[PDB]
Parts: sequence; structure tokens; C-alpha cells
Amino acid sequence: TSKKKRQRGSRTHGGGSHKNRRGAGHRGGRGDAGRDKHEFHNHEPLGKSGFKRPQKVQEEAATIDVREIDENVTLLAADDVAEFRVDVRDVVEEADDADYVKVLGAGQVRHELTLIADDFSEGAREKVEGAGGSVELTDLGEERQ
Amino acid sequence: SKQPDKQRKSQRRAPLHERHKQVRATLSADLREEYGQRNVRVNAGDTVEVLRGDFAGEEGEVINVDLDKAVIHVEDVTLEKTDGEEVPRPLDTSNVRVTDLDLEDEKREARLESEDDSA
Amino acid sequence: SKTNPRLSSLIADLKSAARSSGGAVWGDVAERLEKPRRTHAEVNLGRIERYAQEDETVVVPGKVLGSGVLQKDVTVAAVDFSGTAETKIDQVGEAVSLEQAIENNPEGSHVRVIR
Amino acid sequence: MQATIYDLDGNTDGEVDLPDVFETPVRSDLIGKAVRAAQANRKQDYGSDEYAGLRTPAESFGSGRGQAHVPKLDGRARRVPQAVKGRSAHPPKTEKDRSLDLNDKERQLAVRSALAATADADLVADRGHEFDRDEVPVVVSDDFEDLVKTQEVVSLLEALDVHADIDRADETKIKAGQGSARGRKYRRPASILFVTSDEPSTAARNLAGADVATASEVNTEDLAPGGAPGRLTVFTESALAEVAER
RNA sequence: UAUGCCAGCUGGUGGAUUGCUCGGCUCAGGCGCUGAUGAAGGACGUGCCAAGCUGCGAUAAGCCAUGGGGAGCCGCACGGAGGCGAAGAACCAUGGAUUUCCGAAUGAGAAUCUCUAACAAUUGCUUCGCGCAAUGAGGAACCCCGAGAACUGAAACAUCUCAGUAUCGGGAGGAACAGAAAACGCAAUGUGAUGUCGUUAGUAACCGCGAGUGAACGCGAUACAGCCCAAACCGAAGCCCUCACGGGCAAUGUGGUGUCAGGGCUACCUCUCAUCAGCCGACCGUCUCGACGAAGUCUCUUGGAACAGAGCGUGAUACAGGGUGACAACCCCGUACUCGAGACCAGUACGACGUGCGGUAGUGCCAGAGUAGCGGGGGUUGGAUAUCCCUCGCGAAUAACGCAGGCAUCGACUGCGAAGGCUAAACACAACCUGAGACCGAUAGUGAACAAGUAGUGUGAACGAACGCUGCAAAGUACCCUCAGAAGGGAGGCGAAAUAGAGCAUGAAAUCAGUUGGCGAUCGAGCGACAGGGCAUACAAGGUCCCUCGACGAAUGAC
RNA sequence: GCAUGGCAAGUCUAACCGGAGUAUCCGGGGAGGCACAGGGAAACCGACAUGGCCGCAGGGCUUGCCCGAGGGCCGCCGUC
Ligand SMILES: [Cl-]
Ligand SMILES: [Cl-]
Ligand SMILES: [Cl-]
Ligand SMILES: [Mg+2]
Ligand SMILES: [Mg+2]
Ligand SMILES: [Mg+2]
Ligand SMILES: [Mg+2]
Ligand SMILES: [Mg+2]
Ligand SMILES: [Mg+2]
Ligand SMILES: [Mg+2]
Ligand SMILES: [Mg+2]
Ligand SMILES: [Mg+2]
Ligand SMILES: [Mg+2]
Ligand SMILES: [Mg+2]
Ligand code: NA
Ligand code: NA
Ligand code: NA
Ligand code: NA
Ligand code: NA
Ligand code: NA
Ligand code: NA
Ligand code: NA
Ligand code: NA
Ligand code: NA
Ligand code: NA
Ligand code: NA
Ligand code: NA
Ligand code: NA
Ligand code: NA
Ligand code: NA
Ligand code: NA
Ligand SMILES: [Sr+2]
Ligand SMILES: [Sr+2]
Ligand SMILES: [Sr+2]
Ligand SMILES: [Sr+2]
Ligand SMILES: [Sr+2]
Ligand SMILES: [Sr+2]
Ligand SMILES: [Sr+2]
Ligand SMILES: [Sr+2]
Ligand SMILES: [Sr+2]
Ligand SMILES: [Sr+2]
Ligand SMILES: [Sr+2]
Ligand SMILES: [Sr+2]
Ligand SMILES: [Sr+2]
Ligand SMILES: [Sr+2]
Ligand SMILES: [Sr+2]
Ligand SMILES: [Sr+2]
Ligand SMILES: [Sr+2]
Ligand SMILES: [Sr+2]
Repeated sequence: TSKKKRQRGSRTHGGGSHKNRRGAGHRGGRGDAGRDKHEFHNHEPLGKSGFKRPQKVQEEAATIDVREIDENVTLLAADDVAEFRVDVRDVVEEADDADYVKVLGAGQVRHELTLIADDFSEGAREKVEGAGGSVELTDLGEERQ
Repeated sequence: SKQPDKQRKSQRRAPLHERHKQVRATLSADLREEYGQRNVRVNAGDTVEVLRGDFAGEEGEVINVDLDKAVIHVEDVTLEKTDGEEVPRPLDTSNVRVTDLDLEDEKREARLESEDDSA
Repeated sequence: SKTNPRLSSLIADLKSAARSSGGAVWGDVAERLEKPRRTHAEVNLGRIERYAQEDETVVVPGKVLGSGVLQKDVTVAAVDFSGTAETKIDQVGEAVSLEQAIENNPEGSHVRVIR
Repeated sequence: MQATIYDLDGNTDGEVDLPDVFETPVRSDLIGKAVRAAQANRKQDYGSDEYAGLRTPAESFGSGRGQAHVPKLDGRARRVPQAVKGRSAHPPKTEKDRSLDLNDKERQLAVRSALAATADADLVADRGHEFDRDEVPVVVSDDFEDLVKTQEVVSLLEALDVHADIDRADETKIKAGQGSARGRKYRRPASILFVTSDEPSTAARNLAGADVATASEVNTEDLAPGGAPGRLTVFTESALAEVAER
């Protein structure tokens, strides 16, 4: 049995005095009425802030952490096995509707890897090299200077 | 259709030429064999036997066939009014069985005997 | 008010074993499964790998998921495993149902709860 | 496991591997959900006329004549819900979404589970079906599809000690209530479900309570009418195998 | 025991309830224009008897033909009389005939009539004559172009909101509108007419930066289709009416060429299957309508009736639904299967006729002006500097030029050619047809199951109800008595039932008449709850209860 | 938010397409949404698959002592 189903006979259906549930007065005005007066509490404050650059001048990079790559080395058998050699671009999803692929350095790298991507974070290298691996910046990646 | 309201409606409001089918009665064993049909449209000439009402068992000649009310009058199947007069007690054909046909009409006989069509 | 007849039987069986054998885990696990679904365990392999030890049956009062890497040779016992989870585990160890575990160890000994 | 195959005479004629799906654990809750959804999804939207009771300029006289402030026209109360001939306060509405969603995976699991309930004789009998057989479901040679006469299917079923279920469904019930006024006067027990592979069995379909289906599209309602698992089924050699990959 | 209180009984009153459904409500599919060749609508007529409805129109519930259909028929509507039908009626489909007056209403006028040959009025053509033609008005909504609120929200209120909503003016169709880039701008080595649907997204943008308002490109789909002029170069090579003769139009340009895969011209290569025009002309599919169509009306019992129970039997590519004196696959209509016709798809697709695609070189020959663009003032929009439009003023270039890419200018780059035009399909609606339903079931559902937009109200605009059910069959009560009496009553007849006898299935409560039990003319008012006494009680559906004594014997507890 | 259920580092399809027993239903459709990294107005940069100590449930042992998921207090890392 639901709460609704138990209201018959109650008269006020949980509203308290029958004088309460009327028009918008019972809500202090309609919608966000009073967000700066009687109901200012917990409301975002008033005001403008910052700016926005045009959407067609904005770049959306596709990122991935070494942790994701590294954990799936063996499973990624469909990708080079050298002295592994993996082109991140062939690994990252949504890597099409993105302007470039960037490898981030979150996690560990328990293997020696030769990674190919448009860009890497400082920590991404330090780890990949630290595990006897190498990092190769793509032709597009040749936009750092 | 499948809806009862429409079914009864199509029956009560059917035009005259479509009411003949509302006065059809099953044929005797012989006649079914003779004309290759299970039933026919009861004519005011045929002979029929009552198989259901209070007059079940009686046989007689059909004296009248009312298409408007989809009912038939059979000789001797009557009720006695208060004044004493005798009036027919209308019968639904589905409670009757034809045991002898009146083929005085070439078309009916022709229709009955044809195979592609039934009477 | 569980809806799944199997989960319901698992719980009954989990209580039978705890009450009849020298096990406190089974009844313990039974109490947690009785709790709302949102509180049940949802564990990835990366966590089993970090706190499990061989020859010690891992007991998950929930479901096991496939993220991370498991290398230790352990017998993981859970209410259910995702397809990938049961695959990775079976490679380096073994995936088992609480129903099996309860049968091969009613006393519920040498077992570690993970969530 | 293995399932015994039968020929149109009803004699054993070899046997085949009962596919793995029939081993799927029976889940009456999932099956019930699936049936509940198919049943809801074919329901038609309805609702009272949105202007019903509103076609009137009726007005209240307010205070003054010792009368309740009820809109009136020609001395008659109207429009308001407490007024005879007034609008319906919270009536059925056409805009209401009367359908139920169901994840494809969850739905498919239900089909498999319903298929599996078909292989458990005890369940099938608990569901209500009448039969003096031990093995279930009933598997038959693909020549079953070539049958044409209903009675020829009767003979086979009697030879298979399964015709008793049709005798069960050979009783219609004239329901209580006004469903009758809307064309729902009768109802009847569900009997045997025939699952063929090329086309539904035209020869079996008219059997009392019988349902016919094709392995490629047989659904949960087919396997578990009303959501109750364990329908006495009869598959076709090929149907049995094609159903294996649902 | 008067007046009277409480409960019940018999009979009323009343029309709840239960059951029933010829009406609603909603959804889905199909279909879709009518009118001066006088529509839609209205008025008045029209029947043997005819008030209402329906039909019809002085040939008036109908006339003729072809096909279907069939032994009956003369509408709703069960009367009386009479008639029609084998000379094949009724009825149905298609086509035709008749079709009063008012009505856009059109000779003039007028509350449906009148007065003395009429496209009135506005137009095009014109034989300049109303000679040939067009327009007008209607249609449930849908659609296109204009005009355009307020209540309301912002807890007041002015910008904002409600909302380009309500409502108004004009107009088309079966669908409208849009539409082959002076596009887009995931900026690209990329997309490639237009609707619409899903999404992009409550994102960008707007905003007393408050409340609120709110796209697009793209993407996935649906459906797909692309062309014609102006000019250049030609210059009467042309068009319209008429059978013809003949007439009219047309150098202020008919016609050819041509249309950003730019074109033309001069000189060449090659070739056409592009396009445009016309001819032919479906399959399939969908919707509807129709034909055909299996198998019990066997026994016994109950009943007024078998469609019930028990027994025996049968069909099924048919066990949807309905009817029939009660629960029916097999009694009747239908239903499955198969088959036929019409409508839509569609004058579409295919096919065929003709035309002829395209390429090189040269040539500043052509290519839409109050325009592009700027400024003042307004409105509008998400459009912010960067929306769309109106208004006042100003105002260009000529492809070697010009516009666009979300502030302005200049260069570069990329895209694209405005100021001419047409265009199928995919989408909206629901009048009309058919189908459907966990919708309502006569105070419900439409206002309307019935005389329903009826009766009735208002000067008018406009407002607007209520009314369903005899029975299997009318067998709808003969005869007699009474009475002023076709009334009513009594007796009687019918039927299973008249407590089914006319708003005639059932028949609640309030309440009324009569009456039974209890109380009652010396007595006090939330009408009762719980205890206990009196009196009252056919059966059934409850069977317990009382006294002596004895056993057990909590708290408590004596003489 | 919550209860239940499927699937799970993923999850769900929308319109719509094919089939069919033709509004149900079977198959297809991942466009796109939310989740899988954050911080910053922006430019732009880009993180603990565990380093320490407590310790509940549970497990172990030779019955106070170990292991101690979750949890608790810290460290440390990304960014302004
Ligand atoms: Cl930004
Ligand atoms: Cl985890
Ligand atoms: Cl594009
Ligand atoms: Mg014949
Ligand atoms: Mg109403
Ligand atoms: Mg009822
Ligand atoms: Mg006149
Ligand atoms: Mg206000
Ligand atoms: Mg505005
Ligand atoms: Mg304010
Ligand atoms: Mg707006
Ligand atoms: Mg755009
Ligand atoms: Mg009504
Ligand atoms: Mg009555
Ligand atoms: Na209240
Ligand atoms: Na009204
Ligand atoms: Na709806
Ligand atoms: Na139409
Ligand atoms: Na009349
Ligand atoms: Na006429
Ligand atoms: Na005219
Ligand atoms: Na003239
Ligand atoms: Na206010
Ligand atoms: Na005010
Ligand atoms: Na504003
Ligand atoms: Na894209
Ligand atoms: Na009958
Ligand atoms: Na201006
Ligand atoms: Na552009
Ligand atoms: Na009524
Ligand atoms: Na996706
Ligand atoms: Sr409350
Ligand atoms: Sr109010
Ligand atoms: Sr509020
Ligand atoms: Sr303030
Ligand atoms: Sr995507
Ligand atoms: Sr009639
Ligand atoms: Sr009649
Ligand atoms: Sr006053
Ligand atoms: Sr196209
Ligand atoms: Sr031009
Ligand atoms: Sr710029
Ligand atoms: Sr009434
Ligand atoms: Sr209505
Ligand atoms: Sr007045
Ligand atoms: Sr009498
Ligand atoms: Sr004692
Ligand atoms: Sr899916
Ligand atoms: Sr921790």
C-alpha cells in the first residue's frame, strides 16, 4: 500500500491546516521567485562572471591515462609487440571528433612501452621512459614551439 | 467486426436484399444431398418442421415470410387470442427445418440446382 | 522484499550453513545481501589483487567487476561476476559462486571478505 | 541433455542435444516483467473529451441570494466537478504514456528463462497443463510443418499422450463484468504452443487454446502466457535448434 | 386508552441498485475539395389517411437504364383500407431524368415575395456584340499572408512574461509553404536544393544579467530531382481564335539560341543517351466492397423455452464476433482458405519519339539598381557590435567585378554569384469511410442512446434541458356484473410470471396508509455506550444457559 | 531521493529500417546522452591500479596474539 492510497479519510492529505495548500503563496511565489529576498538561501549568488571564447576556436583534446593503456597491453594483441609499440590514436575512443590525442600520466606503467600520440604530459613521459619505454610525438604533435 | 454493438447493428439495419439471409433454415438430410447445400431461404411455399419452441415436433406449410421482422408464419403454429380467434405465433427460422421445397419458380430451382451458387 | 527468487534462495542457504556449520561469515554475508542493493558490494579486480592472498577464499557479498589486473592465484566467491571479470579471474585463478563455496566449505573457514 | 525426436506416427525416431538455453535458470520475476511489458505496450490511449462539461457560459451569482457560489446557467449548476453534467476533475488523459520500457538484455534473458521452463515437466504440470508424458518439451520431425489438416495434428497429439491439454482448453469461460459489452465475453485456458521454423502451423492453430509460433520470433508471452512459466510446448526439429541462439 | 415514540410486517410513493446497450469517448489506417452547368445552407411543398423525423421536388418517401438480388414489397412505425410484384417488384451498385423559392445570388427591388429581357459588379480576350471566358460563396480542422490583446508570471511593477497566444482581416490546396546556394565554415585535400523526425540542447545567445526566453551548423533518419527565363548572338523564322475564309497579337521583340557542369561569338575535336517536350502506360501494395464457404439441431432428465446436466457423435487453413425462448465451432449470419470488383498509389515507374551531352584556343560580347551598402527612427529575434523586417534619407561596382566566412577597415585565403521564375516525394488536419479499445454504461459517457441543438429562454448576439428496458410469443384482456361512463371497480381469460397489463426487468432509502411487538395522558431533553431486569420471537443459517455439591483456587482475606 | 531488477568501465538506444503472428512482438539502428579526470574566467596545464597509523565485521592461532575488506586520521599527487 502506498502513501497516496492511504490519504482517503484524512481530509488534509498531509498538508497540515487546510488553509495551507492554496495558490503560489504557499510556495512564496512561482518558480524562482524570491531568490534574492525571502528565499535567498542556498541559491547561486547574483552576477556575471568571466567570458566564453567562440566555439569554433575551441579545441577538444581526447585524453587517456597510461594506466588504461598499460593495464590492457596483452589484451591489445592487435597492436605491435617489439623489443610494446602502441599508437594511442588507435586506442582512444572519441578520437575522431577530437582535435588531437593526449596521453596523461595517471597510474603506473609496469611495462616498457613505445607510445605514439599528438602530445604527452610531463608525468606521462617520466613514467613511460622510467620503465624503459619511449615516447614518440606525431607529425601533428609537431605543434610544440 | 468483432464488436458486439456493430454486429447486432449490421443485422438490425441491413437493407432488404440482405435480409433474405436472416430467414434461412437448415435443410433435411435428403434435400441437403439433393442440392448440395446445408440450408436455404425459407419461402412462403415450403413445408417445414419445428425443432425447438413449444411447437417443436409439428410440421406444416409456411404461410408467410416477414423480412422486416425476419420471422415466418407456419400453418397451425398459432396462439388463441382472448376473443377466441386464432393467430399465428411467429417463428425464427433457425428453429425450423425445411422438409419440402416449393420450386414453382424457375429461378429458385435453377439457383438451388446450380453449384457455384446457393439459394 | 527481494524480487529475484535465486538471490532469495542463496540467502536462505547462506543462513542454513551459518546456523548448522562453524561459520559466521555465511550468516554475515546473508545479512548484507538482505540489505538494499545499493549497499551490496561492487568490486573490481584491482581491489582483490591488493588485499587477497592465495589459499584464502575471497568472499564478495556482491558482484565482481572487470576493471584492473588480477595476478594472484585466488578462488573468488561472489554473488555474481561480470563476463569480463569471470574471464580474467579464471585465467590466473578461479571464479566461484557463493552457492558452490557454501557447499565446499559450510564451516566457512580461511576466507576473507572484500568489498 | 538429449531430447527424443518423434515422427508423425508418434514413434521415436532418434534424438538430439537439447540446446544450452534450456538450462538457463528459471526466473519467474523476469518473465513476469517481460509479459507485463508486452501486455501494456498494446493498450490503446484513451481519455474523456477535454472540453466535456466546459461548453457553457455558466457563472456563479456570488453572495446575496442565499445560494452556494456555484456556476449556474438557466438556473442549472454546471461546469464544476461537483455539478451534475460538470467536468470530470482528474479524468483519463490521452497524453499519458501507457507503455513500459524494458532493456533488451533484461528482456532477452526472460525469453531464455521462459524457454528453459519449458523443459521442466514438473513446472509445466504445475502451470496447469494436462498430459501423461515424462519428457518435455515435445520435439517432432520437421515434417510436422507439411501437415495440413487439424485432425491430423490431433492424431499425433493423442499418439503423444499430450491431447489431454486440448481437452482442458476446450472450455470457454463467459467472464463476469462488463467486458462483454465491449467484445470480451469469452476467455479460455492456454494449451499447447507449437513452435515451427518456416511458417506457423496452420494445421494446429485452431486447436482449443493452441498458440503457434516460429523459432525466430517466439516471445515470452508465447512461452509463459500471463507470465506463468512452463508452457507445454512442442518444437520442430529445426525450430529446436534455431531457438538455441536466441 | 386518545395525540404519540421506536422497530418491523403488507401495500404504496420513489427510481437507487444489479443486469442489459441501438449512444458516447479516444486511438489507428484509408481518403479528401465543392460552387454561375447556381454550391453549402435555408424556406415551402410532397404520402390514401400524415403531426414529427427521414427521403424527395409540381415527374416531389419518388421516374429511366445496365448489372446484382429475389418472392416478396408499400421508410422510421407492430394501423385500417387499398395497391404493386413472374411484364421479375422490393432492395443494392453505377450511370441518367426531374430538381419550386430564397440563398455568392448576378435584370431591378423584397424578412423566401414582387416588378419590367438581363454573366449585376470587377476584369481578360475581343469578331468591340456579354460574342468567348475569369472572379464572387462554402468546407472539421490543417496551411499561407497580414492585424494583434489582457488577465497572468516576475509573489508589487514599468523592460521582460503570458505570446506572436486569444481574437480579427485576406487567400490557396488536398495537403499547404519551402526549394536547386551571392549556402555551409565539425576551417577542410570537407559537406552539397527543400521540408520533416530523432539528436545536437535548455547547449550558444538574450535578460530590472531578475523572473524567464532560447536557436543553428553538424550528425542519424525519412524522401530524394532537378530545371526554366532576362541578356549576349540571331531578327518575324512566331503565337492566339476560326472547320475554312478570315481576324487579332507581335520590331516598345513573337520565335531561335542560352541559363556557373557560365553563356555567346570566331576557329576546331568529338559526340549525343544529359536535359527538356510530348506519347504509352502498369506490376505489386494498401483501403473498401462483394462471391464462395466444413461439421448434431441425436438420447434421457429439468425447464414456459435447451443454448443446462448426463450420455453418444462431428468439423476445423473455420475454437473471431453476433443471432436464436438459458453457458452454441457443428441451429442461422459469419469466421479460415480461395476468388472477384472499385478506389488510391499514378498518367507515376518502365518503355518508346524527338532534342542533342561534353572538350580546346581566342575574345574586358552578355549576365536582373533605388539594388549591394551606409545613416536616422521603429518593430521583432537567441541573434548578442554578430537576427529578420518596416519606415525616412543617402547610394556602387560590372566578372579584370561582386557578395559571404557571427564587430569595423585593409591584404591573404576559402566559399559563393543577390537584386527574374518553376519544381515531384518524405511531414499537417480529420470532414468522410473502415477498423480498434485494461475508456463510460443512461445524474455516466457528447449538450444530445429518446422530439436534440428538440422543448424552452432572450429584442438580439446568444443560451438550452429532461425522457432507455411488457412478454418466448401480443397471446396487448373475450363474456358478465357495477357505474352517468371506451373511465374506474368486481369477477373472469392469457402467460412460467400480470407483485410482467403500458415510463409495463429488478424495485433501495427518504417517506405515506394500514397493521404487529414494546412503551404511553405524574412527567425531562445529544436520542447512546457498557451492565443488568420486563415483555415480544415458526423453521433455517447460532447452541447454549441456570441451580446443589465437589475439584482447582491469584491478589486479597475473615467471623 | 528511495526500493527492486539487468548489464557493468561501461550503459541505453532515439528517429527510423527489415521481419512477422502486422499498434503487441523478433531482429536491426549507438546518432546521441550520461559515466570513464580534474583545475582554471581564459590561455593552458593535467591526478594515489596505495606510503604510514588506528580499527568494526569477518578470518586465522597454540584463545590473549596475528591478518584485518569497508570505515577513521594522515601523508602525497593534479590544478587555480
Ligand atoms: Cl570558453
Ligand atoms: Cl573497486
Ligand atoms: Cl559540413
Ligand atoms: Mg446448390
Ligand atoms: Mg459529464
Ligand atoms: Mg459488477
Ligand atoms: Mg433578385
Ligand atoms: Mg505580478
Ligand atoms: Mg516580446
Ligand atoms: Mg524582482
Ligand atoms: Mg519567446
Ligand atoms: Mg550555423
Ligand atoms: Mg446525459
Ligand atoms: Mg417495473
Ligand atoms: Na488543504
Ligand atoms: Na452548451
Ligand atoms: Na499517450
Ligand atoms: Na475522404
Ligand atoms: Na408524417
Ligand atoms: Na436530385
Ligand atoms: Na460569370
Ligand atoms: Na462584351
Ligand atoms: Na504576484
Ligand atoms: Na497589483
Ligand atoms: Na528584460
Ligand atoms: Na561527424
Ligand atoms: Na435456433
Ligand atoms: Na533603416
Ligand atoms: Na559562406
Ligand atoms: Na437517464
Ligand atoms: Na555511442
Ligand atoms: Sr506532507
Ligand atoms: Sr484557483
Ligand atoms: Sr519557493
Ligand atoms: Sr537581497
Ligand atoms: Sr560517437
Ligand atoms: Sr422496414
Ligand atoms: Sr419495421
Ligand atoms: Sr456582501
Ligand atoms: Sr538529394
Ligand atoms: Sr545574375
Ligand atoms: Sr574579423
Ligand atoms: Sr434520470
Ligand atoms: Sr463531445
Ligand atoms: Sr437582456
Ligand atoms: Sr383478475
Ligand atoms: Sr489457597
Ligand atoms: Sr543495447
Ligand atoms: Sr583507506
